[PDB]
Amino acid sequence: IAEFKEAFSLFDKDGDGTITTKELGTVMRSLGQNPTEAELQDMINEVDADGNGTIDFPEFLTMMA
Amino acid sequence: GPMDNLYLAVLRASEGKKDERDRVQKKTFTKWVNKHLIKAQRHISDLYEDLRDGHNLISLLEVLSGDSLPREKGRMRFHKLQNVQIALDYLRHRQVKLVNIRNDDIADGNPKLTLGLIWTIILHFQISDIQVSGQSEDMTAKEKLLLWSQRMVEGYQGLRCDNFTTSWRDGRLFNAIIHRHKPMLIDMNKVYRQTNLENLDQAFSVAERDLGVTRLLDPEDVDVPQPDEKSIITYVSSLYDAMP
Ligand SMILES: [Ca+2]
Ligand SMILES: [Ca+2]
Ligand SMILES: [Cl-]
Ligand SMILES: [Mg+2]
Repeated sequence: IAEFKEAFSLFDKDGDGTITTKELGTVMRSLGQNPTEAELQDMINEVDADGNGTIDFPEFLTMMA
Repeated sequence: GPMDNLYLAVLRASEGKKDERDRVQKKTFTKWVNKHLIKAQRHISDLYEDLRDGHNLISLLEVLSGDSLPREKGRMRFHKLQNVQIALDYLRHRQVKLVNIRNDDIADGNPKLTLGLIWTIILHFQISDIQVSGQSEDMTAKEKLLLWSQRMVEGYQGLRCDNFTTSWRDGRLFNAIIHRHKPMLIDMNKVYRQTNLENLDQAFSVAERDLGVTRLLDPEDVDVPQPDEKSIITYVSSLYDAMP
């Protein structure tokens, strides 16, 4: 869906179709939060279904469903 | 176990973006509605409160159409729901699509569906009117308005009209369109040398003062990475309306 793609693009700064810990931290800091590196990695790991260390759109969709 | 923390960060960012969109559309649509309601001696202060009982919506439709609509005089929630439905039925008869917009949602002041209702009204009464020399066959109204905008700014150095969002943020397009219409109104040398906010403020001011076009947009909401498309289209359409 288009709504989820807009939400994904908020995080996917370089538009390579994946969200990294740095991209996640960037958004969270822009919203007044200050997560640690370990915290960021935990957040990604939880929904990183294929274990490759980043979140792609299909993994994103699964999370948001 | 799982703690949903990425989900919550996405929710925060996404809700932030959607709330900002709602905020900007609310301003645009309130000003647009009031441009018409004044002709019926009515005025909206809060778009999410002042349409709930159906009376201002019915009046808005009467002004836009020149028609007489029925109107419930009862004061209970039952009558407000009926009253709102009168407006919806008027639109539905005219084949206006109102997906998921119910009399309950308007009576409850739902932001998304109240904004959505005004947008469909703007689309039907104002934006859908446009015809443009050079238009293709099954072009949408939006596509025709984009073509019109593109034609108006041909010949202006370094200006591009690719969309109804980012192309408009720096205010140059708004100024060029006014200048094309009445060049004495706009100093394009100033336009090229000015900041985005200066250009936006000036275009909106000249269009209101000299072309009778209501200022629907605040420069600070347009000079952003992603201007609101519905808001831009509404205002650009209004520029078109003032240029016979
Ligand atoms: Ca990326
Ligand atoms: Ca992955
Ligand atoms: Cl319904
Ligand atoms: Mg109902």
